[PDB]
Amino acid sequence: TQLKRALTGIAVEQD
Amino acid sequence: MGDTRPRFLWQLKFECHFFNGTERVRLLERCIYNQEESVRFDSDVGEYRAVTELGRPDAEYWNSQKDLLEQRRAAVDTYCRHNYGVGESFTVQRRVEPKVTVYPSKTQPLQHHNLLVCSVSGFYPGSIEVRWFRNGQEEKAGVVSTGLIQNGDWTFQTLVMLETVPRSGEVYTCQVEHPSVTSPLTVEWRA
Amino acid sequence: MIKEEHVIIQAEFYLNPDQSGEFMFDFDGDEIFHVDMAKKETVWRLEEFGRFASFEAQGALANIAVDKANLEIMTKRSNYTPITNVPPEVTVLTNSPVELREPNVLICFIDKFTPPVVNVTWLRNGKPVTTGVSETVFLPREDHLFRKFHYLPFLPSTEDVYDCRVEHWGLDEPLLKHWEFDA
Repeated sequence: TQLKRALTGIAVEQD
Repeated sequence: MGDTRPRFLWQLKFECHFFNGTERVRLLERCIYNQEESVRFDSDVGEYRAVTELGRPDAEYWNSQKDLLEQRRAAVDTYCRHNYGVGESFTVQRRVEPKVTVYPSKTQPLQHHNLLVCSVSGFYPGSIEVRWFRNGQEEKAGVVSTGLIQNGDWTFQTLVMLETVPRSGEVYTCQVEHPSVTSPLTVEWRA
Repeated sequence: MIKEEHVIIQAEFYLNPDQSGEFMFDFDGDEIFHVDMAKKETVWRLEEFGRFASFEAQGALANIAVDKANLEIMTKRSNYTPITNVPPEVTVLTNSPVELREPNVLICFIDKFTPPVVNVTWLRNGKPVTTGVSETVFLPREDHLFRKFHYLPFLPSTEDVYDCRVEHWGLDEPLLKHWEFDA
């Protein structure tokens, strides 16, 4: 069986 | 080193806390800038929360994404419990029997032995109990331990010493209680 | 009765300007595996683990990519505030009780430091050791500092002396930690 990773999300950028 | 240029660190930690097996599961997603946690998702909370002001934008941005929120709420099942089921056999159920030795030693450079050492090494998990016996009778006085040492290679070690000046004929016994053996291990040293 | 609490941690980081990335899993303070970014492969802390489970290292690479981006974003958001160097404490220990002519491993445990960049050298009788040594990746801490293990196999003797030399930006000078077998 496969160990799953938690997916990383991108943070909010600047403007 | 002569590289004095500034360093910038970003850590991301996904903690799966399991209580009573899989009875209670808690997911903690932690974002850390340098040595400071800035934003976290706590499954007991159900949404992102700013830990420092530096992380307030992200918490606002990520909370606006309902797909992300639903997936993170379900991560206690799809991620934590899944990995628990995958790794239970060689982590939670890991049992390694300890090697136990007994030898006389000294507290300082000196011409008589003032210590009986019981070395218990190479075991897993860390929960363990050690008892000393003189001529088949437990000695609870003068027992000193080095504590639980985690070696970093999925093993533990500890020393348990009995402060005594052994006399000719006596038989000391170290007894080790550990979940890897159905009967506690006994090692004898004849003085 | 109730069973003890267990915690599995997916710990990853990215560091600039070193461009260093790391991805690992931890179970109750022990490493399950990490992902070697070079060769792009899953390195299990215990080889036997590979016969029970698997992990696609490609995803870890993807995660590290995202981390890199996020680091840069945060770097600008904090007005380019750098990390504060935290010097480590170093402890030299043995895998087991020492016996003459009985093979053993010297463990140099580097603890409670950040950033995760360190220079570790073994010194046998003052002379540096360059082969046969092993090391772990940077291991996570609850205070978000780091841990590290360095290993040196050796034959114990009363004549030889050992030192662990640890260099870190938080240290005023290289840190020497001594060890000897004396009777």
